[PDB]
Amino acid sequence: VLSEGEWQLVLHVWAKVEADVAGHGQDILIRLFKSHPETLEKFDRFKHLKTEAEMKASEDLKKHGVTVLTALGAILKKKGHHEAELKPLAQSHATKHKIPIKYLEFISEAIIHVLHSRHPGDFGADAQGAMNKALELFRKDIAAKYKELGYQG
Ligand code: HEM
Repeated sequence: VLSEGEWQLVLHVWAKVEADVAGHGQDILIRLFKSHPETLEKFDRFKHLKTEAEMKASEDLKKHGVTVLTALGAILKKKGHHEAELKPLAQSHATKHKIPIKYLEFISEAIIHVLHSRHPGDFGADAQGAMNKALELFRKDIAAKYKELGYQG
């Protein structure tokens, strides 16, 4: 469970992200795909992209980055009271998109890295640890739903 002070660190940096949701979403998905190419293969929508320049030029990838970060921002702003938001996300990601929990760890690392690059003054070690806790809580709660449905592994 995050403390109130931890949540404030998380949402303080997240308010900075929302100034350029689309740029963040591009950086995050590109980092994910580059660092963990098995993740790109899960997207029929994106798997034609073979270079970082092609990824950066894709408007559809930029659009999806906004979809992803909007859903995550809505979860973070619930400060842990996010059951209604995780149900459908866990259901689609386990049963339709077939995304292992480990890949959620990978995108969590990408999010932390890009927040660090873009917001160093609001993403010192305290805020990095708090965002890591928030993303762990996200993964923990999604993993419990995957387990329910027979997909935790
Ligand atoms: C912070 C973590 C994530 C969030 C908040 C998120 C959010 C979303 C949302 C809101 C959608 C559209 C609605 C839906 O299908 O549920 C979506 C679609 C999808 N997501 Fe995620 N996602 C996350 C992580 C991942 C990861 C790590 C992968 C793959 C490695 C992935 C793969 C997909 C795929 C394949 C789709 C469908 C894309 C399409 O063809 O339109 N997601 N995601």
